[PDB]
Amino acid sequence: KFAPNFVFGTATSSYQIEGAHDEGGRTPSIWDTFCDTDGKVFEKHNGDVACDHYHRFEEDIQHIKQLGVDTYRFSIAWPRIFPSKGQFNPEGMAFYKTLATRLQEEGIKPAVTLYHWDLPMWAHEEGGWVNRDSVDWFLDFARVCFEELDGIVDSWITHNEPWCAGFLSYHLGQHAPGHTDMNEAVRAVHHMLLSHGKAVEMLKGEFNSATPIGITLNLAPKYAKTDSINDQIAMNNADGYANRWFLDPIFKGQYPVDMMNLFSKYVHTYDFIHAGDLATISTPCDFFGINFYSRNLVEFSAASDFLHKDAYSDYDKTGMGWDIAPSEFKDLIRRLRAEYTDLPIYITENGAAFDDQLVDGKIHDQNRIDYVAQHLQAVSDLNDEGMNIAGYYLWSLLDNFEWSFGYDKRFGIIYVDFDTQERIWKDSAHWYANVIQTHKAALP
Amino acid sequence: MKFAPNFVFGTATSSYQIEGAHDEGGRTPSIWDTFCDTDGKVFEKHNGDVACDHYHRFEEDIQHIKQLGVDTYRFSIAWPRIFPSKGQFNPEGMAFYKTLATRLQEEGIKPAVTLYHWDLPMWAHEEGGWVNRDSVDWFLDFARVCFEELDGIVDSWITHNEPWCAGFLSYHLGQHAPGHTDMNEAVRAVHHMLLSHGKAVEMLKGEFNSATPIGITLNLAPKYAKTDSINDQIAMNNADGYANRWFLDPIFKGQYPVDMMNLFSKYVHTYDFIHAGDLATISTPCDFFGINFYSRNLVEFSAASDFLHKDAYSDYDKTGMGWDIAPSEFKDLIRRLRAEYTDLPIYITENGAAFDDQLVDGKIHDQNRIDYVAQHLQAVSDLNDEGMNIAGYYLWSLLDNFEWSFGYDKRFGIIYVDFDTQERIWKDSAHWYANVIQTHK
Amino acid sequence: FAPNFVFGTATSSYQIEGAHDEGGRTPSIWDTFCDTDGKVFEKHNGDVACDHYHRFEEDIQHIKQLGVDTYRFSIAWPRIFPSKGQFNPEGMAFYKTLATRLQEEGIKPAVTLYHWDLPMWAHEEGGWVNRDSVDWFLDFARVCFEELDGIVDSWITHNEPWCAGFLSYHLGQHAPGHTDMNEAVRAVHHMLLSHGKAVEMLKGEFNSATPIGITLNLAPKYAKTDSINDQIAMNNADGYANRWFLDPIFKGQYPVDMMNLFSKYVHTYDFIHAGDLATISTPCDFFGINFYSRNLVEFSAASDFLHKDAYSDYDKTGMGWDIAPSEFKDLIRRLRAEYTDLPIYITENGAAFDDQLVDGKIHDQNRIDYVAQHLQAVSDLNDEGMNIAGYYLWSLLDNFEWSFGYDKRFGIIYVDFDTQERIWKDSAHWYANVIQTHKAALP
Amino acid sequence: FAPNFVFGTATSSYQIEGAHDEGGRTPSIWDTFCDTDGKVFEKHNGDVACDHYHRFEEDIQHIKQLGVDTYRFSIAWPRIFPSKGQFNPEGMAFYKTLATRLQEEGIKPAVTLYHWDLPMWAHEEGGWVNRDSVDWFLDFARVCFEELDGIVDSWITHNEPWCAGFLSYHLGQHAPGHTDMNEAVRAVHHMLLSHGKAVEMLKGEFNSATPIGITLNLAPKYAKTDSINDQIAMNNADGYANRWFLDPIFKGQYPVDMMNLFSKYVHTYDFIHAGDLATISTPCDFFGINFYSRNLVEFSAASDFLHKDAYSDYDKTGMGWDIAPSEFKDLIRRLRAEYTDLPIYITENGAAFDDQLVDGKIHDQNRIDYVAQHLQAVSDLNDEGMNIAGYYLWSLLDNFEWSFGYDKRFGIIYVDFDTQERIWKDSAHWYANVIQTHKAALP
Repeated sequence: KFAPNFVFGTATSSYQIEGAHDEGGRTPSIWDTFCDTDGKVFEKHNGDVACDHYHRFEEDIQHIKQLGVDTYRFSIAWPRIFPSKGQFNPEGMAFYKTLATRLQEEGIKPAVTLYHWDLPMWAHEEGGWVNRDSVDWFLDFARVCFEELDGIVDSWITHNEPWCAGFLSYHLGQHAPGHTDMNEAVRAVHHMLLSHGKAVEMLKGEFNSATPIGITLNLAPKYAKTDSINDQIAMNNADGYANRWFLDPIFKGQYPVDMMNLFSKYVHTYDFIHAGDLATISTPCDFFGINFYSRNLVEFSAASDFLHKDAYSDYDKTGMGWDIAPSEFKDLIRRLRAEYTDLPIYITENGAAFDDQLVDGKIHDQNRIDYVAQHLQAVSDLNDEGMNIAGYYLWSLLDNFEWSFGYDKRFGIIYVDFDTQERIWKDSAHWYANVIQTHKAALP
Repeated sequence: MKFAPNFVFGTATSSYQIEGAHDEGGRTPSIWDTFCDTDGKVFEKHNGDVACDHYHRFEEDIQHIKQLGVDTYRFSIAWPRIFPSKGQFNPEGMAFYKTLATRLQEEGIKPAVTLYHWDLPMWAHEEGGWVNRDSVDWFLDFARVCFEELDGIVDSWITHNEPWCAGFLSYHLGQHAPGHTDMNEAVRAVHHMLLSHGKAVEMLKGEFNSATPIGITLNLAPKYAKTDSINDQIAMNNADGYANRWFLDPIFKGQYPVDMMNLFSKYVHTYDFIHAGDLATISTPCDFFGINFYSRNLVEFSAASDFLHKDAYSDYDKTGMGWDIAPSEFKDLIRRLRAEYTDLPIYITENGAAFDDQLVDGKIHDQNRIDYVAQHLQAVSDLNDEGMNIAGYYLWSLLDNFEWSFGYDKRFGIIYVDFDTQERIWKDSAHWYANVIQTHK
Repeated sequence: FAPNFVFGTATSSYQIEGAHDEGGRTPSIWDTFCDTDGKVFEKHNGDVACDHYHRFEEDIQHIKQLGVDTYRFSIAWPRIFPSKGQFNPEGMAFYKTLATRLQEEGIKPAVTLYHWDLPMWAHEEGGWVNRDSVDWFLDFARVCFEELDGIVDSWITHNEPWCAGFLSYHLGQHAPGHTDMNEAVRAVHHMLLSHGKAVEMLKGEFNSATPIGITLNLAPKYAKTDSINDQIAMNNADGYANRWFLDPIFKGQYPVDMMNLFSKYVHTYDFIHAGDLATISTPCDFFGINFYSRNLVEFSAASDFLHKDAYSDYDKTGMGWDIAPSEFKDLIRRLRAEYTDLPIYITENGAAFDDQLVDGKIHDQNRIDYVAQHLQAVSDLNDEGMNIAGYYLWSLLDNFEWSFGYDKRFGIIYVDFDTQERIWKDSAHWYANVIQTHKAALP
Repeated sequence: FAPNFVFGTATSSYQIEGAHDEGGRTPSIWDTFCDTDGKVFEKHNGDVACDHYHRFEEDIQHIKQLGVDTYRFSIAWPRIFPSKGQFNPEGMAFYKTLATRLQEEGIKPAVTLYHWDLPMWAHEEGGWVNRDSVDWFLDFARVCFEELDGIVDSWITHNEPWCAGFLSYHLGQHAPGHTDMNEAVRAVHHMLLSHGKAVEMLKGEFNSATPIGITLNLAPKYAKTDSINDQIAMNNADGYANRWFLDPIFKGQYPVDMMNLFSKYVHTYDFIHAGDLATISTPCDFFGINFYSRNLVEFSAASDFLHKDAYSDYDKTGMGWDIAPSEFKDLIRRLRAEYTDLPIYITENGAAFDDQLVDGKIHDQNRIDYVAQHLQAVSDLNDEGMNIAGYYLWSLLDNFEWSFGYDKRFGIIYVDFDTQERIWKDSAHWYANVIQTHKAALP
C-alpha cells in the first residue's frame, strides 16, 4: 500500500541512452575518450549510437506515458549545452526544452539531473573536477539550464552519485577519466559537492525559485563479517569511504576526521577546503535523493591501506554479483532519519541487472520482478513507520550503455535490440505499469 | 578564592623520585634504574639511588607534611620492593609502606596510594614488560597484595599514574623508560595498563568487598589550533586524540577513538590485541577521576608528520620547563570533561611548576611558583562555583626530587632539598600553601 | 636441441593424487581452503582429483608412451607426516614404489619436496610464519632423503615460494588465504631458509651428490611508457615478483628498495637472523624456473607498491595471460647477466585453453602453438650459450587447478573426471613426436 | 702536504655582511625567518652580523695576515637581483671590489653562488619548489659570470642542498621552515638542476675554463649493531643525507630505494623531466665537501624512514657533534671507490666550542685539536692517493650561525658582536703558523 501523494517513476541518463554523439553541436565528453581507451570499457563499447534516444525521443515518451509513471527522470548532457568553454549551444538546449515541454503536455513531471558524469573534454583538459575552476564552469552550465528550463521542470537534481564520479573515477580508475590518485579524488569530490551548494544557492537566491532542488548520493550500507574489533574498523572505514564522506559534508557541514586521517596516507594537505565551503555544501535542500542497489559485507585486511576487503556473501545475487538486500535498505533509511536528515526521501534509482534472454519477441525476467517487488514492499513498510519516502524511480526505463560493462549488462524494464533499435517491453515493465495502475485504481 | 568544607588540600610524591635506598630492603632494579644507567637517556647520568633519601628519612618528612596541614598525602608504592622477583613476595618492603601509612593516620593525614608510578621491575621488562598481556596478571598479583595488607589503613587508591607517559612517552617517543620507539608496542602497553586498571578496580570492589575509593590518574593537556584553517583543526584533533582521547574514551566510553585507530594504522596493522570484554573491564565504574594538569599545547599542521601535527610557537608566560602557564585552558578542559566524559568527583592529583629556585641566606623566594599555584587554585574555586565539582587539589611536589629524564636539574618541590646534605628547607611557597590551607579551615 | 637435453612432463601431489583420507593421509591447508566459502571455484577439491594414488601404474605407461626422459612429481607432506613427528611408512612406500617403477621403465624421477600441501597440524602452530616450520620441513626432507635418494634422479626443494608465500599470505588467493604482508615475508623467509638447510643436509649429513635446487616462478615486468613513474612501477613489480626471491638465493641479501617499500606494513626485519642468508644462498647444482607469462605494468599513485596492471594487446591464453616467448628470452638473458651461470631447467611451462572433447579427440592446436613458440625460444637461447639443460611441459594430466578448480585444463592428456578416463590430446601426440624427432637426430 | 695544496678559510654572505637593507638589498627568506617567532635562537638575525659589508677592508687584512692561499665567500642573491629581473649594479660592485682587492693582496677568490639567501620575491612565487627557480638562478649566475669570471679563481654553484632542501623544506629547521617531503624533493631537484645548467652555461655560453663544481655536506652513517634492522637504518640515513645528492651528481640517477621510502609522502616523480639528470650529472672540474661529523644510527619502527640517532660515546664538539677524523677517511675512500676521481676540496671543516674571552685572548685548544686531527687525516689520505687538493677552515669569523644565532662560535677570529671587535683566537695564530710551516717546506 502507498499514500496518495507517493510518486512512482522511472529514470535514465543522457550518455547511456541519447547517442547522436557528434550531432546537434555536441563535442566529446570524458566518457567518449574513455570508451576509446584500451581496456577501460567492455569490448570497446561506446555511447555513439546507444539507444538512439536523441532521434527517437518521441517513441520513448509514448512508452513512458504507457507505463503511467508520475515522473520521468533524465539528465542533461553538458557537452551539448557548452560544447566549448564559454560558448552556449542553443540547438542543444532546444532538445531538452522540447523534451521537457512534451513530457508536461503528456501529464508527466520532468525530474532533471544536471550532472550524470558526462564532463566535457575541454573541462578535463584544464584538470577537470580536480581544478577548483570546475565549480564556476558547472555554475555557468547550471545557470543556463535554470534560466531556460525552470518554468517547465518539476524538480532539479544537481549531482548524481559523486562517489562514482569522484572516487570510482579518480581513485579506483574504473570510471572516466580513469585516474588512480586519492589526492585528485578528494579534490574532485569536494568541487562537485561545492558546485552542488553553489547551484542550490543560485536557484533560491538569484532566480528566486521555489522549484524543489537536491542531491542524489549512492549509498551502500556496510556490515561486519564478525563482531571482532578489526571487523568493526573495517565496517567503519568502508562506511566512511562509501557513505559518510558524502553525508557528513551535505548534512553536518564537516568531513569525518577518521576518514581524513585514514586518507592521510595519500592526502597530505586539506587546504583545498577553503573557509566558507562546507557551509555552502550544507545549504538546505528540499529533498534528499538516494540511489540504492545493495549492501557490502566486509572484513578486516592488514594489507589494505583502508583496512577492509570484501567478505564472502551467502545472499541471493543479481546478474552483477551484487547482493539482493531489502532488509539492509530498511536499516539504511532508519539510520538516515536517526543521524542525518528529516527531509523527504526519493529513491532516485533502484533496480537490477539479470541475464535477460530474448526468446521469440519476449523476455521473461521474473528475477527483476522479484527484486523490485521486495524493495517496494520495504518502502511501504518503512512509510508505515513514518520514514517519509515520498517517491521511487525504477532504474532503468530501457536497456542502455552500462558504463564500464557496456551493453553486456541490461538494467532496463524495456528491452532494446541495439542493432535494430526496436523497443520490446519486458515482463517487469508490464508488471510495473500494473503496480502503478493497481495503486492509482484504488486511490481517490 | 574559597573552597567548600569537604574540599581536600594535599601534596604528592612518587617512590622512585624520593625514596632512594635503591638496593636496600630487598629492592631489585626497576626499568628506571637501568634507564638512568643507559647512556644519553637522563640528564648527566643522574639516578634515584639516593634521591631525597626518604626511605630512611620518612619520619622527618611526615613532620613536614603534618606541619603543612594537608588533609591528604599522595605517595606511590614501589613494585620492585613488593615483588623483587616474579612470584616472590618481600614482606620487609610491604612493612615500610604499612608503617608509612600507619604513621600518617596517627598524625591525622589521609593516605592516598598510587599503585603504579612507572617503576616496572626488571624481571617484568625481560618478559616483554607492558607489551606482554601477562603484565595484566603480574600487576594484579602486586595489587592484590597491596589491597590485602593496606586497604584498612589507606584512604584512597590510584591504580595508574599517567598511562600516556608510561605508554606513549616510554614505548613510542622513547623519552621515558624503557625508551622504545615502536607504535605497536606502545598501543599494546597502553591497553594492558588500562586493562590492569580495570581488573584492579574489579578486584578491590568484588574480591575484597571494599568501598575504599578507587580511580585512575590521567595527565591531560588541552590542545589548541594555531589558526582556524582546516589543516590546523586536523592537527588539534590528532594532538588531542594522541594525548587525551586515546585514554579518556576507553575509560569512560568503553571504546578507542576510531579516527586515531585509523591514523595509527600507518604502524599498527591489527587491533586483535584488544580482546572481547577488555573495553568493558577498562571502563568499569570508578569512585573518582584523577587529573594531572600542567599546561596546554598550541599546535599547527605538518604535512611531513605521520600524525599531521607539530608544536606551534607560544607567546604565553612560561615555567622553568618552557611550558605555558595556562589556567584559562585548564578551565576549558574541566568544562569539556563534564560536557563529554564524566560527572564523577574530580581530584587534581598533580598540579605544580618548576622554576629556577635560588637559595639565598637560608630562604627560597619562589614567588613565581606561588603565582602559578594561586592562578590554578583560583580557577578551581571559579569552576566549583559553576558546579564542576573539583573535590580536591594535590600540590606537586612536596620535595624537590628526581625529575625523570631531566634529573635533579629541575625543582618542582614546595620544600627545597639540598641533595648533598639531604637538608629540607621550606620555600616561600610551602609557607604560603600552609597558610592557604589554614585560611580554608 | 643438444644430445644431453632433457624433455619432461610434470605434476603435483594434491593436484592429481586424490585418495585424500587414505593411506594414513591427514588434511592439508588446501583441503581446508577448498572447504572454506568463496576461496575455490564452485568449492572443488583434490579429494578424488585424477585418482592417481590408485591409478599410478596406468599413468606410468602414459608417461613411458610419451618418451619423456624425466617425470617430475611432488611428495605429499601430510602422507609422510600426517601428525607432527609421526612418520607414516605406508605413505613413503607409495612414493618409493612410484620412483622404482619409473626407474624400471627407463624414466628419471625428478622429485619436488614442497608443492604447497602444508599439513594442517603445521598450520595450527602458525605455519610458515613460524620459524619452527624450517625444522618441521627438515624432518620431512630428512625422511625423504633417507628412503629415496638412491632411487631419485634430482631433488627440487620448493616450488614457487612467491605463490606459497605472497599469493597465499599477502594477496589471499592461495591457501591459507591470509592478507598480511608481515606474515608473508616471514613465510617466504622460512621457506627459503628451509630450502638452504635442506641443500646443506643432503650434501653434509647424507654426503650425497644428487642434483638439488629450487624452483622459482618468474614473470618479467615491462613499463608501459618510458616515464620515471613507470620505471618505478616496473622496478617494484619486478622486485615483488622476482628480485625478492632471486637476490637471497644468488646474492645472499634481500633487495633494500623492496624492504623500504614493504616498510608501510613491515616494521621489523629481526626475523632475518644472522647466518640465514648465507644458508639461503648455499650453492645449488641447477636452477629451476617456472615460466608462464610477462606482465605489462604502469604507475599508480593510489597503490601502496606504486604499480597496477596496464592494458596488454598481446595474444592471450584461456587464463587471460600474455603469450610472451620474446619476454622469456629477455628473462633468461638477464639471469645469466645478473644472477647465475648454473644449468637452467624449465621446470614448468604450459598453458590453459578452452579444451573441448569432440568425437574422442581434443583439438588443442592453441596449446601446441604455445609450447612450440617456447621450445623454439629455448633452442634459440641455447645457440647463444644460455645453457637451458631441460624443459618440462606442465602438465601431464588435466588436474585440480588450485583456486580455479577443474574449470581450467592445463594437461596434455585429457581427463574425464567422472569416469577417470585418460584421453591423449593432440598436444601429447605432438610432444611425443617432438621427442621422437629429437631422439632420431642423435647418433 | 703537497706543493699545490691550497689552505683556505670561508664565510657566507648572510652570516657576516649585515647592512641588510643597504646598497639596494631587499629581504631574503632568512631575514623573514629570523623575524618569525620560535625559529631562531632568541630572535637573533643577520641585520648587523659581523658588519662585513662596511668593514670588508679590515677583514681582508685579517685574511692576508692569516696567509691563506684562498678565501671562500658567497654572493648575496638579493643584493644582485633585489627584485625579479631588476639588476642592481651597486650590489655587484661590492663583490667586484672585494674580489679585486683579494687579487691585489695575492689571495684567490673562491665564490659560492648560492649559500641559502633566496630573495623573498622568489619565495613568494613558490621558491625552489617552483621549476622556474632554475631560470631565476640562471639569470643570477649569468650576471655573476659576466662581471666576475675574469677576477674569480673558482666557482661553487651550490652549498649544501641537503640543508637548503631537506633541512629547510622537510625538517623545518632552516628557512623557509616548511615540513613537506613533496616540496623538499622538488626543491632539491631544482637546486641540482640549476647547478647543472650553470656549469653548462659557464663552459658553453661563456666558453670559460674557470674551475666550477658543487659543494655537498656529507655525514657518513654507521650502524649501532650488526643486525638487519640496523643495516637498513644506516642504509636509509646514508640515502637521505648522502646518496640522494651523490647519485644524481655522479651517476645521473636518483636511488630507487629512497624513492620507494619517500613514496609514503611523494606520490609522483613527474617533476623529474627528461634530460634533467644528464644536466645534473654534467662533468665538473672538482668536487666540494663540507664535512663536520659522522652519525651513529639505529633502527626505529616508529620512524617513517626507519632510523633514529643512537647514543655515541665519542668526544663531542660544543654542538654535541662527534669528533670523527677516522670516519672522514672512510667517506673519502668510499667516494673514490664508488663515485668520482675528481680533485676533492674540503670547502668546509671546523667546530664550535664554548669560547671564553679571557684577558684579551681566546684559549681554544679544543678547536686546534679538532682541526689538527682532520688535517692529519687529509695528509694520510693524500699519501694513499686520495687527491684532496685543498682545505678551507670554517670559519674565518664568529658569525650568525643560522637557527642557533650568535650562541655558537665557529670562527678562528673572535668577534665581540656588541662592539664588532675582531680578536684573533689561539686557533687563528696556530692555523697561520701551519700554513707558514707548509710554505717553508716548499722550494
